[PDB]
Amino acid sequence: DVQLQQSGPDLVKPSQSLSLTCTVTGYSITSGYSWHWIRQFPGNKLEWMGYIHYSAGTNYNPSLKSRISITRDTSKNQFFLQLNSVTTEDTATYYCAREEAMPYGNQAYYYAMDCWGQGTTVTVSSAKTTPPSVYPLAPGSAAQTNSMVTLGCLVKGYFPEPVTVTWNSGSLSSGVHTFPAVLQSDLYTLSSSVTVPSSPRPSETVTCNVAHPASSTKVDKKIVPRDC
Amino acid sequence: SIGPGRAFGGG
Amino acid sequence: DIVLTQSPASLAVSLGQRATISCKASQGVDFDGASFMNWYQQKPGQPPKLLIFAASTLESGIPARFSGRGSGTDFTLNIHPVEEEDAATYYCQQSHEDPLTFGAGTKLELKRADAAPTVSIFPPSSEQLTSGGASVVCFLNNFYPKDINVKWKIDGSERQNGVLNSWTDQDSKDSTYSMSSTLTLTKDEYERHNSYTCEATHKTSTSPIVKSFNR
Repeated sequence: DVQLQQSGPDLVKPSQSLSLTCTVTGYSITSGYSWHWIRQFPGNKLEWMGYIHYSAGTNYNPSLKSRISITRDTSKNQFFLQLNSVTTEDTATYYCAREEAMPYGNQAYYYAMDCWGQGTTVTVSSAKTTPPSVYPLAPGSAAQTNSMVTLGCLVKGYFPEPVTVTWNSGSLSSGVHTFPAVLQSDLYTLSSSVTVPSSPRPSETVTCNVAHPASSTKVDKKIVPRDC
Repeated sequence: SIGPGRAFGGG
Repeated sequence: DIVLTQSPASLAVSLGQRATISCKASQGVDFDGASFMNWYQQKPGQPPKLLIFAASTLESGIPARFSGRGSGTDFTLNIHPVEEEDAATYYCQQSHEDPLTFGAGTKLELKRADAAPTVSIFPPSSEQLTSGGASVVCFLNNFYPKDINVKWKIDGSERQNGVLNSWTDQDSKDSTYSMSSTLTLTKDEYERHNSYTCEATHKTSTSPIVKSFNR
């Protein structure tokens, strides 16, 4: 079936160009009506950027004006987005979507953007890429109680976003809380919590998997008991 | 059947 | 440009209840007896999903508890009965003309019974300490409503220097909220005090909820 996928830089320095690629799988770019580029600013506010018609013709949002350019490559089945003279107010999540004929009513049609990509985060900043420091959060108490027990991971001092944190490779899915990152001095700090039965830990092992693709960092911290 | 304001139509 | 104005920005509804979000275009979006108004739903960490197009037509795979009506400039989306997996943001989008414009969106937060937090406090890792820093963190998980007040106290005195609080969206499971508060001090500043208290104030308790530890 049909699938759209964005790719491109996580970080771009101001005044530079931004090039994004949307790879379409299981459908031909010549088979659709139009192919869009839409972006979402932090705050969830959406802004449509432009599109390329199956006839290769285009239309762009006037606000973007002369900075945007959308092209394609029929042989590789990809359509591109180029944005010139970027600034910090261009930091957002970009999505490429397909507009297609939706057969509705008594044998008629209506065009809607029905299939979107996962989206790719793009941060425009001077700031240098920085790897995160992961710290285990073991309970300071002598486990003296019962019921459940809460453990956590502190991931700090990294740039840019995002960071992928998971537990026991994905085994631990329930009772997991990943708190949104919060910027402070060009550096992010985030934390994930996991509440598990007193039975498993420390008998069984709990591990938090942090992955920061921008720095290509992959770290595993085993939450081990505190003491001396 | 596309909107009146759309730069490109469908047929 | 056609400005789509959605009301309200957010609304709380109990499951079973009826939720109705409105969307208003600054100009009529009709043509050949067809309203060029669509609706998308977006859950956190995901792309907008199409729900209804042409004002009232549902997409494939979308349950009939979703309805949409209107014409001209006024349109509304209706959910009944509101299920647990409906918590998300809903945007209306007009295809009447180019440029295509969206609405600001409406956050649908689910209503449930009050729930007190499960507070957990954590001293800094010895691993972080060697690097000369110290982050004492405090988790406040699974509470309802999201209204909560977090205060830190070093040796009885308040402390706001160095604190960073973060909030998770509503959980699509139990419909609760969670929050982490991190106090970051230098290795030295940390060693210059004893009692570290993470004190919370929630609608579910007359007195403050408190977790603490001493060095």
